[PDB]
Order: sequence, then structure tokens, then C-alpha cells
Amino acid sequence: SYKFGLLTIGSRGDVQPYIALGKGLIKEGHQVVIITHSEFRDFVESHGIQFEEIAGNPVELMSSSKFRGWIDALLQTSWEVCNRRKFDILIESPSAMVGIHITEALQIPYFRAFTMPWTRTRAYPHAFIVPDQKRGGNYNYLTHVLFENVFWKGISGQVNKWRVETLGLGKTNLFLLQQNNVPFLYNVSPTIFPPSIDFSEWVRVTGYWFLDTFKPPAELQEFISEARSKGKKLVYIGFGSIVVSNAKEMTEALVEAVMEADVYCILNKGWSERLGKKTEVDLPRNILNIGNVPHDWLFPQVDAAVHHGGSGTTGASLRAGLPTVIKPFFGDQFFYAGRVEDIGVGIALKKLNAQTLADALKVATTNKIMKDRAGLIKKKISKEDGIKTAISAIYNELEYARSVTLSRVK
Repeated sequence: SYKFGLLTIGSRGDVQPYIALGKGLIKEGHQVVIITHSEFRDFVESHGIQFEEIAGNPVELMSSSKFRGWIDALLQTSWEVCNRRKFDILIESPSAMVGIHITEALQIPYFRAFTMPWTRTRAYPHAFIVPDQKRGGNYNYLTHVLFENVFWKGISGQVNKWRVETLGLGKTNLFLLQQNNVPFLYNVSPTIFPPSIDFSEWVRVTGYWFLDTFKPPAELQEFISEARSKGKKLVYIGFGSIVVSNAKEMTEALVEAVMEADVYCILNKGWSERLGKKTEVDLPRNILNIGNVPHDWLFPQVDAAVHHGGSGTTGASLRAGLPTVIKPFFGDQFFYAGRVEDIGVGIALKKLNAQTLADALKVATTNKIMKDRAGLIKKKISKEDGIKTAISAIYNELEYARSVTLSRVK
């Protein structure tokens, strides 16, 4: 029965799978602390899991001193947390850079866990260097090599100061970190992210860590049954929180595209010209703009999904067996937009205009082979246990995980 530290930065989507894993870890008789940004305190605590606040929230970047100070905050807060708590095991989204150095100082076993390519492989490029066209396998490998160096070199001077000064460790570099040695749980279906032949033993694709009582609004219920009463196709369009140039026009392109495809649309609109509104133009009858409605509830009820293509939302739509249209913006999204096309369960849009979307909506809602493949994915995903498999691995790898950490010590 171990004291666990689940550390991640970013969005609610990133926090969530650790809540899932954290519950399963608790049901195994362990203790869990999710360590993340203040806004997710209620979220985490409402699932009877412990919270610890940390800085380095990415939304504060989207707003070089600011960055240099942004990193500093995360380094000092996460240390203060992990050092006060003295966790047995730490599991980290590598995005938050701290865990490998903290676990070296605290001399505890350490895992990484993520939702997008972040280990060296010829079979996938790095998530943040996904090319336009599938280039070579050697291209792929190199994009990791590049990213590892670029991502390190950008923070190396500061982390090594924090290591020396605050952690009481030597300086280090990528060679000495030996980051690829660290056991890595990819919380993604191996249907969409099949492990490469050149993955090390300690790198595992666990399956998605899904969460698992929604009381629909009357508006939503009657909007669904209207779409169904008419014999029209029902679609979800939602790109999350993005900043755009002319929100009113994008909304109009949506409305236009929806109309041309004759679908009803459940719209999770969250695009503006600032970072934090919704309405713009008068929404037509056949388009319901609603806030958050859990996707695990909504995706079973609809015919297709149009989203930004983040791993979790991709995972949700694939889990529900939806044909999925993806319009990626930042990061992994481009990875999954390519992956959905490769698998044959959807469309990747580059241009978001009324025409491309209208045509995507028509293909996705009609194409029999796409519905079929979405179904065969839904079947594979349904027989997968991300949480179990992960915990199994956390156990299998635990002794190794220690030796990796202790190789860095001294």
C-alpha cells in the first residue's frame, strides 16, 4: 500500500485520466494525491482524491521573463509539494518537467504517463513535430531526438540551477538523465496507438484511462428527439477552448456547413478572440449550443463527432464508435487527425470552411465503411482495460522503476 503522487499540468482533459487511475489505485488500497493547478481542486476532491496546487499552468503562457518566472513557479511549488508529502511512487505527465529531477532527489521510483508520442520510435514522430505528410521512419525517430534536445536546452540552465540550489543535486543533461529508460505508460488505446516493434519493454500502451449519472437538460432531450423525429442525422461539433481571428465568421461557417449537410448539430462552442462570449449570431433551430455535457453520455447518442482531436476527446469518440472529423489546432491534435485517417474511422480537416466541413459531415454521417471501422474500433476499445493494465504495469515495473531512479542518484 503505497503513497502515490499523480502530477500533471494543463487542462481538465489531462487531469481526468489520473482521477480515473487514482480511483483504481485507491480501490487497490493505495493512497493518491493528484498534484495540479488550483482550478481542478474541486474536480479532484469531488472524486474523493487528494489535491496539491502547483504553478506552470499552460494557459498562463498563451497570455521571456514571464516564461522564465512561469517555469520557476512550477519548479518551486512541485518541489515544495513532493518534498513535504514524501510520496513512495511518483507518476508524471512528462509535459510538467519536474518529476524526473524530483524523483532523483527523493530517491523514489518514478513513472511517466502520457497520451501522445513522447518516446523515441521510428513508427511515430514526436507529437509536437508531426509532419504534414507521413515522412520516413528515420524522420520520426529524429523528431524525438530533436524535441528531447530542444525541450531540454530551453529549460536546462534553469532546471540545473533549481537542481543544484533547491534540490541539492548535481547538474545533469539528457545523456545522464537517460529519460528513455523511465517506464512509460501511454494512456491510449493500442487500436489508435499500436505499440511499435522498437518500443522498450518498459514502454507500455495501456489502453485509455476512462472515468465512469448525468441528468440531461430538457432542452437537450427534446433537441435530440427532434433530430430523431425528423429522421435527420445528429452530430456533435466542439473544438474546446481555442482563440480565433473572427469568431462570428467561424460560427457562420459552422451554421452554413450544418445547413448544407442537413444535420442537427449539438454545438460545444468555446472559441472567441480572447482566452476566456458564446452566442454571436442567432443559432438556428437545428443547432443546439450547450455547454459541457459529458461525452461518455453524448457520443453514444449521436451519429458523428467533429472535434479538435485531442487524445481524450479522440478516445471518447472512438470509444463510442463515432465516425470522427478532426480539425487540429495545437499539439497532439495533429497526431490524432493523422491517426484517425490512417485507421479509416474519420476525416482530418486542414481547411475549416463551410465546404470542407459540409463534405466531412456528409461523408462521416453516411459512409458505411467508416461506420463499420468505427464499430470494429469500438469493439477493440470495449475489451481493453486501461486502468487494470496500467496498475498491472505499475506493479510489474516497480522494482525497475526504482533502479532507473537510483541509476540517476549520487
